[PDB]
Amino acid sequence: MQQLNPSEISALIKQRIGDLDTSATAKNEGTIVMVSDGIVRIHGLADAMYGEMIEFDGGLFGMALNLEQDSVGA
Amino acid sequence: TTVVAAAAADPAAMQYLAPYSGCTMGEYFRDRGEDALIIYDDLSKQAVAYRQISLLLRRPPGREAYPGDVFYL
Amino acid sequence: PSEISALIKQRIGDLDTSATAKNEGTIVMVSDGIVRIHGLADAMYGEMIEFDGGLFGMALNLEQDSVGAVVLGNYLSLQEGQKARCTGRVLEVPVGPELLGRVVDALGNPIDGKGPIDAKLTDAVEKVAPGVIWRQSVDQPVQTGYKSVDTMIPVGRGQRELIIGDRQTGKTAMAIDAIIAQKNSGIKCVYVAIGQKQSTIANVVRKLEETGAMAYTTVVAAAAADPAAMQYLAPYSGCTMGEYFRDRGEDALIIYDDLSKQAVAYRQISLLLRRPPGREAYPGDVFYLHSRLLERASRVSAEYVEKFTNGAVTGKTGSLTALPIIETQAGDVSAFVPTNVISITDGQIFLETSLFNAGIRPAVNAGISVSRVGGSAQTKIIKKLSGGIRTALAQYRELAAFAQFASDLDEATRKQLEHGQRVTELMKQKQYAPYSIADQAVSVYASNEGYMADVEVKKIVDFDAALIAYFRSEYAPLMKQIDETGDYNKDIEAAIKAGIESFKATQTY
Amino acid sequence: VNAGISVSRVGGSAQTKIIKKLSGGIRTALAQYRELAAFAQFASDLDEATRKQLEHGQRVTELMKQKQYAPYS
Amino acid sequence: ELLTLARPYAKAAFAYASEQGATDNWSNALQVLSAAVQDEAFSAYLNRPELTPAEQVKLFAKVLGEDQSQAVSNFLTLLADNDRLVLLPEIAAEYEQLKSQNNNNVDVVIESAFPLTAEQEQLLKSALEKRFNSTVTVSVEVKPELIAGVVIRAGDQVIDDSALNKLEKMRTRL
Amino acid sequence: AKEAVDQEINSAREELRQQVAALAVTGAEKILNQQVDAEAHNAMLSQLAAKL
Amino acid sequence: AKEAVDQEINSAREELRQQVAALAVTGAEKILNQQVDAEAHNAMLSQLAAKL
Amino acid sequence: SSGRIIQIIGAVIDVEFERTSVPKIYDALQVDGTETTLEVQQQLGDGVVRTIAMGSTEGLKRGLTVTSTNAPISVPVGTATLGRIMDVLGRPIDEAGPVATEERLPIHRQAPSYAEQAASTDLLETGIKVIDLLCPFAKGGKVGLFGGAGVGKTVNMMELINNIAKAHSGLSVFAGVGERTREGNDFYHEMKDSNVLDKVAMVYGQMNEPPGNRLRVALTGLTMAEYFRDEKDENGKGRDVLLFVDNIYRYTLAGTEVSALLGRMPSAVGYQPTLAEEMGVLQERITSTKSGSITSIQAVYVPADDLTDPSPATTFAHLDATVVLSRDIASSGIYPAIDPLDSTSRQLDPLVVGQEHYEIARAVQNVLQRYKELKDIIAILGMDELAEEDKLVVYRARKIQRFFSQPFHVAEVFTGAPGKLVPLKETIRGFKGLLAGEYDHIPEQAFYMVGGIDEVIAKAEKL
Amino acid sequence: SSGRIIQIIGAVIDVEFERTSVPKIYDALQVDGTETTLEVQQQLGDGVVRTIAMGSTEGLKRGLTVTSTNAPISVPVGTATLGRIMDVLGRPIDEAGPVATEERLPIHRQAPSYAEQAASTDLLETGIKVIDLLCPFAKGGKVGLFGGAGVGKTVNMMELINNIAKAHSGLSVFAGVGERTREGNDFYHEMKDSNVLDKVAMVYGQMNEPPGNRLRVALTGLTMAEYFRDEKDENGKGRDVLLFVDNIYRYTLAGTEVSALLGRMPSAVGYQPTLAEEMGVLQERITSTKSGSITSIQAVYVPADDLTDPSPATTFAHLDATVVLSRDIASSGIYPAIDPLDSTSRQLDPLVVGQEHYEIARAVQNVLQRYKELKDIIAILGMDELAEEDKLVVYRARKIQRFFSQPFHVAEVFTGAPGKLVPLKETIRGFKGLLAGEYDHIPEQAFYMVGGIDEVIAKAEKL
Ligand SMILES: Nc1ncnc2c1ncn2[C@@H]1O[C@H](COP(=O)(O)OP(=O)(O)OP(=O)(O)O)[C@@H](O)[C@H]1O
Ligand SMILES: Nc1ncnc2c1ncn2[C@@H]1O[C@H](COP(=O)(O)OP(=O)(O)O)[C@@H](O)[C@H]1O
Ligand SMILES: [Mg+2]
Ligand SMILES: [Mg+2]
Repeated sequence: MQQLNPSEISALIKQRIGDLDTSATAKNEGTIVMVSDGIVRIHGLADAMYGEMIEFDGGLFGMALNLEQDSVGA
Repeated sequence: TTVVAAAAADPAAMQYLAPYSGCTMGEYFRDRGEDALIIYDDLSKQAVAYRQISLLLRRPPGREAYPGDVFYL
Repeated sequence: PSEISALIKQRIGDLDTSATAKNEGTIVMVSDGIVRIHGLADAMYGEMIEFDGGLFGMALNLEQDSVGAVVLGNYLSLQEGQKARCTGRVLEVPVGPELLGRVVDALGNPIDGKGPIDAKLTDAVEKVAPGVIWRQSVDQPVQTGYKSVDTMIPVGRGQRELIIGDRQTGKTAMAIDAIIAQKNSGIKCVYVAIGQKQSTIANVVRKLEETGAMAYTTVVAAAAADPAAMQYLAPYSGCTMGEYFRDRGEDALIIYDDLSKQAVAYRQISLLLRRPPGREAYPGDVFYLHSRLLERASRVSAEYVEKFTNGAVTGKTGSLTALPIIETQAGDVSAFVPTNVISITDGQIFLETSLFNAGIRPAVNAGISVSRVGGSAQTKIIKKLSGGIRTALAQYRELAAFAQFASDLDEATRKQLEHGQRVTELMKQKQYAPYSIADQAVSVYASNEGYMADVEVKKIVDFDAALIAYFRSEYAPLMKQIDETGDYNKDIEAAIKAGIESFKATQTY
Repeated sequence: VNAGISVSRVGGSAQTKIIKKLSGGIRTALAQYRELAAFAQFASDLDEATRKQLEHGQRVTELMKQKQYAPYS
Repeated sequence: ELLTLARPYAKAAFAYASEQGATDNWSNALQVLSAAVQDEAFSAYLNRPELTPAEQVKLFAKVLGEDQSQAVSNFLTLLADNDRLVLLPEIAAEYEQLKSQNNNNVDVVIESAFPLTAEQEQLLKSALEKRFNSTVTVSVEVKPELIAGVVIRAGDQVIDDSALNKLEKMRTRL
Repeated sequence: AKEAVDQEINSAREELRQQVAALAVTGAEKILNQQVDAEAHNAMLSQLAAKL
Repeated sequence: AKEAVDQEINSAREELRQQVAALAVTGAEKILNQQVDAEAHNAMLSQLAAKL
Repeated sequence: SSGRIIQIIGAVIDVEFERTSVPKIYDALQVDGTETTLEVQQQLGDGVVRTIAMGSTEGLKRGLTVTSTNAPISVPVGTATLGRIMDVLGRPIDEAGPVATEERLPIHRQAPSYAEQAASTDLLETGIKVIDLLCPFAKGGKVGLFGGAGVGKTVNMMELINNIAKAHSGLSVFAGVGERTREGNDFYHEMKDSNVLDKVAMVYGQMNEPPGNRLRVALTGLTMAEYFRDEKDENGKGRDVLLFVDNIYRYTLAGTEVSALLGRMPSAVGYQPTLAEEMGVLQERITSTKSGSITSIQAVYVPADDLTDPSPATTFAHLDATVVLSRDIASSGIYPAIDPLDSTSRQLDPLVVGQEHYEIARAVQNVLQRYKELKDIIAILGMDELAEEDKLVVYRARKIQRFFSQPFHVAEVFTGAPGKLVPLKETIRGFKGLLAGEYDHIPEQAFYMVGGIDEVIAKAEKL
Repeated sequence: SSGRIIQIIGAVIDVEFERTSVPKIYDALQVDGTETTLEVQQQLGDGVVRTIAMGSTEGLKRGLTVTSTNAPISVPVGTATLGRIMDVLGRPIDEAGPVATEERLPIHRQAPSYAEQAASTDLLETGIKVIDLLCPFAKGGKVGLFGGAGVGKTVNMMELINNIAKAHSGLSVFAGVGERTREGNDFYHEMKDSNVLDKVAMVYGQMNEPPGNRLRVALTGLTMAEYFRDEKDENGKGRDVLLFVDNIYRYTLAGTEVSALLGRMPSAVGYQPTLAEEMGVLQERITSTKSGSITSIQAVYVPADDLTDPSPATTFAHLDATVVLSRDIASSGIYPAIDPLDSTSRQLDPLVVGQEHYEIARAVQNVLQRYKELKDIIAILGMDELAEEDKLVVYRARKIQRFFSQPFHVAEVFTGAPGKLVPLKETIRGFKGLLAGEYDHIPEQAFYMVGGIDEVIAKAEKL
């Protein structure tokens, strides 16, 4: 029995119960789930490329390094 | 003479088990009143094979990364 | 036969009447002295938890859905499905001038079989040291009775001096001699034994009783068979009993024995609770475990003690001295626990095995033993006299590499070796026989002025013992004058020199 | 064969009486000879006892040598 | 540990049910699913290594019969992908607790030494209403092990007046 | 030695109370087991309702 | 001599424990004390229970 | 009721019972179909306990029903166990029939309280020169024989038995914990060849057995000794009890093997986090109390010739006299290989052994220490760079090192020379003369493998 | 808008907020019941934040209401904080009353950018003869005081403060990061006696507080120093502030203790992964800017006297000078006790200090490090058999060692209140003359415990 994934969130699970369409919201948009020590975990971003350049709302820039099963480290 | 061969390309399980098979083969004479003699060659390599088997099972090692029960082996 | 009846009657009629809502929980997992509970939504960190059988626990981990708690008794009588309750209390021990001469468990339970302890106060085991504003400088001496320690590594009142060295080198002997030497200084002592077999504790208690030094000492014993919680909690419960005297104007001295074993017990407790380990599998917060214990030993100003007692003890100032003991493996002082402890204390006293075998007992290593309080913790005469000893040892230690080649050297360095060997031979001392400051002063002065330069090295110890006995016999008034005050004038120096000359002339040790 | 570190905890019970009573403290003789020769490499005095022991240890050491596939009796 | 891993699923399920006004249907479905997964034979037939998550969801749909919907099917599909199907009973317990809390209804258990009649139960119900809840669900339980008195258990709060008095007096004696 | 005598006196006086209390408590439990009725049960549970 | 005196004390301790046995049987009516005294004296009804 | 097995991982079974009838921490369980006996260790909750097996776990399924006994392991005690060989569970393995006693005692018990701690200092002369001179024993105190692999712990223990137990008027208990079966057979037949078999009780959980057997085996061995201690015969006094344990290190080693399987994080090297506590719980029952005295001899293994290893370094604090063997000395031909600079004892003080003996011992240690310090200069430079006193010290120290050698009564099989038994007075007189310089004219080869000082002079004259 | 505590493990608290209102990183939370203050470290999803406690973690329940402040920890700044003693949060602890000011700044700020670095590197002169010659400081640099047994390193610090104050009216800040309370009290009393307390602000984490304190006291002191620097008075120019950190080694271990519990894997020797990040974040705000400057003096502790482990190794990248105290040099009667051969600086460069300064320093270093080599030869043979050259070296080296001695003004006892504060030009002239040989005829006892060469000439002529 493993620990909770970043994708296991009450709001996200409620949305998933709602409907499974839009293919994870157009596959090119994410949602931050974790922030710690200069690392950000995002939920979504289906079309993320290993080494891609990700832009946040504030005007910053990230870089996706871990493309895991249900989240995207950056 | 009987020769039991577990070469360097054989799976680690075969190297782990070879001396036990040899000892069982040799104990046939001992139980029936006949003397016998067995020569284990490089028990250190059996210990290395057992260390490889144990580490792949995620067992915490002791000194020199040998498993806890390398003595009982 | 009737007083017991009246007591029990009034107690039964006093209480056990009402009903009260409580916050319960259920035991789930029991293993190796660790117990987990489902429930206790109001459990406090460090709170004391009761069990159905009468045992008492302590809550350490407050997880999201479970509470991990150690057991202060023996956990072999607990089963899953039993219930636990929160008491809204904290661990407390009895304190006062009634624990003197008694041997107590880590919770203040008499184990020597001499009846109950009548203590009128209880104090919390977890406290905080007084702030930086209430302290005061360290300028009062604690005599240990060793000619080497008192002259080269002085110890004041309120200092924290470490005793560190390999196994079987005399750490416990030094601590016990320090306790014994306090017969007349009138400072109370507390000795805490952690992770020692009960036979050694009994032998130490008997030795303290033989010399009469048990009339003012309290022994806290957390033996090797006691649970890890007791070995983890013992130093704090000893420190509270010590602090009783500090906050009321009197002086105290506490000796933690084998803080390494407390660290080991706490490591065992932390590992079973699934906390992440660090270097050498210790928990990350061992430093904070030792710091909040050693930082309580201090010296408080008269204002603090006047405030604490509401004007009862106006005049005086309190103190509390600590002598933690660490053991090292093959002189490896770069390990985790010794590195942590050395950083906190105000000094250390290294005991060497190679020096112990060679006959130098005590085996104090002067090269690497320091005391940051320094000269301010010495009486006037010893402070004035220790310079010659310190410089002689320094010179003898700079060129110790050529000690076996005295035949091929000039005259100056050969004389330096000749004097250094003699001063080194001077520092030897027996066990259980401490020196008052007058004896140390006389011996050190006789060494400084070259009165030992014409006696062969093999006979220095006999010379010193005979000289001290000769002064004890002939010159009692001078000895009492020096011991009582510690002055150093031209009169005292002239008297000492005249006595030494008459001894050399007319005694023939 | 390093005569210093090699033993047979069965001892003299595992050989015929001839070899049992002939071979005495031969092993301990060589064990002491090794240390004596290592300590007295530079000895310029060489009293007669040490000289005899060193002249006997070399005899015993050179004595025990044989070739591949040369079984004695 | 199991209760910890069931927080988000239970909270999401309760939020969705409350917002859709179908809490009763989800409660029934969750109880049925918890009972089904508690079964030994059904669980053995469910954990077969050949089954994809869709197969497990379809099996749950078949065993549940009616009362199923796209919501419950999606919930089970999401659970199956992360392999958290085994912890359904904790989800059901959490959901029931949340539903009871939202309705301002707390559960109490009254344990006595003798069976109680109607007036005592009603009196105790009225007394416990001073905890200011909607209602109390009193489940009385007889215990001959006790001698006299009633012990009431509300969540983690217990009120005792029974033979525990004897133990409390014993501790004070010794 | 005199202090040891005093400690023995105190030890005996402390020891006796434990057996005395244990036997008294056991007798009390026997009395309460002998009493078997619900009127006492009913009387004090009704007491508790207002006691809340 | 201390053994002599304490072996007198203990030889009296059987009688002292008989005394306190009577006293504890009288205390056994503190099962009334625990009680709200719904049966203010329930023990007087039958006190056969034999205690030392 | 009864439970069933749900996991088998090596030697650590675990069983699931009903929610009501879970057993206690150290209860004993019996597998229905076989003779395997389980001892509960942890209680995982939800009606599941985690046990270890007192036998081989080959051929055990999952789902075998298990019944409980509601009591810890119980072994027989009394005089009926005298002259018998027994296993972990106290079942006779010498094929002499069942034991004729009815007494039972659980093997898990609390240590004696601090109030009942009687400590005595009555010297015990073993007839070994280095043991008597440097680290004297005390009747009722615990002794340990530290050493590497093959440096002679067992031979020294069998020597101390010969010098004491044969002349001892009192019972004994030998408990082998993970050692060679051949040694056990040899000891049994040696005792039976003599007539002292009626004074010993033997417990053998040896080195060929599963870790469950080697773990809870010393506990039985000293459970018998505790009963022998705390016993009184009418019109009789307590009986003095000896206790010999072999490689108590194997007791902790067998706990390390089953550590991770019980679900614990490993400690510093590989050891279990509960090393110190599980060693103290055992070691605190061996002391001697107000009634009865237990003299204990324990051989303690040292892994990889490392005295810093956590287990030997933890064992030091539990012993009164510590005898440390060295591999260098053994490889140098000196037997016994006792290191004169690491052997210590609480009995070596002037108020117990007297002034003269204490002075002789301290002088010997000082000479050996100075020689140990000079050993480095004489290697790079020559022996002729030193002064005359240093050369004299080197010669005297070599003679002292030789003079500690001695032929044991039991070692005559390996070498052939008959054994010697040297009284204490002869040792003290010989070493006093050797320090005074009276024997500076004797070659150092005359001090090797001899008894008292007279044999040295005789051997020198023969040369 | 407020959350509840849901998990307490050691000093690491967890709080669960509504998903719409979750505090940012480094926000300050105030538990409603008590005076404890938390600060956020991570965000774990579901409105859960993981924090550490600035104070007593004992007596905290679960489900205890927590309110937020929506801003980092703000501390008081201004001229009203001079002469006070304050903890991490800015609360007075000297019991002198509340701090009478309203200006506050967050303790967490970005480092100065590249553009606003100082256009030059000025030279800072103290007056101590050893430091100003061999280990010159830099205006707005960073100075470490390595090593040193129990000695007047605190005496050196208050001498430095007195010298900086009486020469320049610039303020000072003392931030004891995990300091012994005894030494802190001694320092406070000394500042109170010398009437220098009007120009010092203090912050104390007293080594027995939760690691949040020992972690953020340095940042609080640095914020106070930053405000002091950035204040522009009467011209448009900032001041020149001096900042002490009494033990920088405690700062790393304070984060090391909390690193493991926060959910980070270990590193080389068990340190946190972000050791260099934390050290850089702290140490990059101590620089000289276009307006004002902050210069710092930081005592550094080397664990086990091994400076190759990461803790001092990562500090060495930031230091501009290393003053190494020594036991022996203080023993020989040289009070300041700075090691001449070992203590070095990055500022000893002919471009910044001119050519005569550099050449004099190099010549002195060469003489000293040749005399140190002649030690064994002098000890074995004596002074007579050396060449005619290398006797002058011995005499001049002894004279130089004596001439580094200095009387300390703050002492005022056993010295005579002898404030010297010699100008650098005087020392340069003196050492040039001494190396050249104009003073070669003067007894070495004259060069002891004086200032300029005029004083040594007067002392030599008097005798
Ligand atoms: N000054 C001395 N003169 C003679 N003997 C001494 C002296 N100091 C210490 N000793 C002896 O050193 C011996 C061993 O040291 P000690 O008893 O103090 O144990 P220790 O240092 O506490 O080690 P451990 O913690 O391993 O038990 C003691 O038996 C004691 O008699
Ligand atoms: N007293 C002794 N004198 C000479 N040789 C010995 C002596 N004791 C042992 N030896 C030899 O050294 C080895 C000792 O091994 P042993 O005592 O059987 O057990 P252990 O493995 O514990 O050291 C054996 O080979 C034995 O023959
Ligand atoms: Mg000790
Ligand atoms: Mg062996």
